[PDB]
Amino acid sequence: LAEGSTFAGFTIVRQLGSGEVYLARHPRLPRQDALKVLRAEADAAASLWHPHIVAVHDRGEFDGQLWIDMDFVDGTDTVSLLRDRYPNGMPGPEVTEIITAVAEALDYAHERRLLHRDVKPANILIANPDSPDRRIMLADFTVGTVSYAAPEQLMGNELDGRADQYALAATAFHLLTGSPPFQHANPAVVISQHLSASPPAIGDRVPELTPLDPVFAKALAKQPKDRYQRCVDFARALGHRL
Amino acid sequence: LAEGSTFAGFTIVRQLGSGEVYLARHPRLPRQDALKVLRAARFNREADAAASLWHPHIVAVHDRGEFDGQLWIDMDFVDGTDTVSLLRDRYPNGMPGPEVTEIITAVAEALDYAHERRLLHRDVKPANILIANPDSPDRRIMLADFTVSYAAPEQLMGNELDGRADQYALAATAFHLLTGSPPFQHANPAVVISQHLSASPPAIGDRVPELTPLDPVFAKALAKQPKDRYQRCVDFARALGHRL
Ligand SMILES: O=C(c1ccc(Nc2nccc(-c3cc4ccccc4s3)n2)cc1)N1CCC(N2CCCC2)CC1
Ligand SMILES: O=C(c1ccc(Nc2nccc(-c3cc4ccccc4s3)n2)cc1)N1CCC(N2CCCC2)CC1
Repeated sequence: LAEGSTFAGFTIVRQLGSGEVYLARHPRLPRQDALKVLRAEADAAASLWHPHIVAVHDRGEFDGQLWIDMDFVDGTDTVSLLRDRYPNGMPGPEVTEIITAVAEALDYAHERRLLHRDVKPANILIANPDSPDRRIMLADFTVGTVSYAAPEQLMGNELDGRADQYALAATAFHLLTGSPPFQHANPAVVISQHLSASPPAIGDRVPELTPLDPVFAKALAKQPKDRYQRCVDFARALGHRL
Repeated sequence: LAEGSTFAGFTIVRQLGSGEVYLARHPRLPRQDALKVLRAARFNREADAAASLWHPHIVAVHDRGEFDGQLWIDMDFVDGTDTVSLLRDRYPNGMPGPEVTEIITAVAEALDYAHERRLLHRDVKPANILIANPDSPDRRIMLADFTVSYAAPEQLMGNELDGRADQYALAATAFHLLTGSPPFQHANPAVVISQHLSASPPAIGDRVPELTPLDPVFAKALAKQPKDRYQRCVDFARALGHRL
């Protein structure tokens, strides 16, 4: 609900997402930033300094609305790259590149006792995808995207890094095929499959990818104890077969 | 200046370097930033190039402003060491070859990236080369701040600059990192300046015999005429690597 508008000195350029997120020209510096705005306290994002995690510049309050100024990743999210190219799935080597980059960001955040809690294709941005300056970034540190949420997180149990691993594996499944491991119009059904349904064989969707079956079986395990120890271990197990 | 003082909401913690640069607690976010402050040209200080640059080896600028007539730049604080402190306290006679190729390659990339976008650093030196978590897997080489020891002759003369000026500085920096001292060392800055302008670039082999093979590399990168240097900073970084 703002275009060509001025907000805390920022000039609104485009809507980027929804907590509504605008592409905005900075009041003092000649560059474009991502401005997240509230209508009616994630300091952790400022705590993180990683080449694959979107940086926060500043936070504030303008006319009762809380705002976060952060880096703008000038490219696409993996959702759009999936729908406009690769509707049936991304090439294996490009997925290992993206998942490794995000695995590192998450492992870094985990070592500092911070969980992302919402890893999904829409939070994986790639600046200049077809350029040498190509850069993979992780952003955004009731029925939301239950498509990638780990069962223990849905149940509201005590979390660790292996919750984000599940989400990353669910994300990777989506990127390689053209759909998440559990697809249904009814969120309640998706939630129930996360909790109770055996994780599906990726080979049953894309025959060429059968070798990865035990990899997704492991990373999408119901019990966190049965997954990989770190996200890069999962990313490496992908690489080994792609 | 005063440690524990408030400047534009930032709490000053210590001076990091010198444009004096302080480690400062951010007014609103719970983290430490590098705050660069000016005393008394304003247009020049508004080289808004640094905000234009977004590279994994270039220190990020968050914001710029004016507090009681003093211009300030809020930028990332690289929690680790500069290469100066690494030389003084760990490797007084020079750093290991492989570690220097790592650092110079990382900085060469940052500079080559900035050059392709028509932007020059203009002050490459050991104190602007930071390494966060040096001894950790999270190790990260950063070039910050986008003394005549490293300045190229054309830059000292105030002539038209190109990327090859920063190359000279990077090569002079690499010489220092490898040997313990810059290519031209003298208490009198005027003498250092004169050697930059007129003196044949020294043989790195004449300081550290093991490094004789790099002689033509530094001869080339420290050339008087920019046209006689490498085309890109990574070409210089690669020529180092080949012989280390
Ligand atoms: O591919 C992208 C895209 C490009 C760059 C960024 N960058 C960028 N940088 C930094 C941070 C963020 C974000 C952070 C954040 C947090 C919560 C929700 C969304 C977001 S987006 N994004 C984000 C997307 N788009 C096409 C589809 C999209 N949609 C929604 C409107 C019409 C269709 C609009 C934009
Ligand atoms: O090893 C360091 C060091 C650590 C972190 C940073 N970080 C950091 N981050 C972000 C930006 C910057 C800089 C910006 C900038 C701009 C101009 C000149 C130098 C710099 S350094 N630095 C810079 C140094 N120090 C050792 C002692 C040194 N003493 C002795 C001699 C003088 C004072 C200063 C501190």
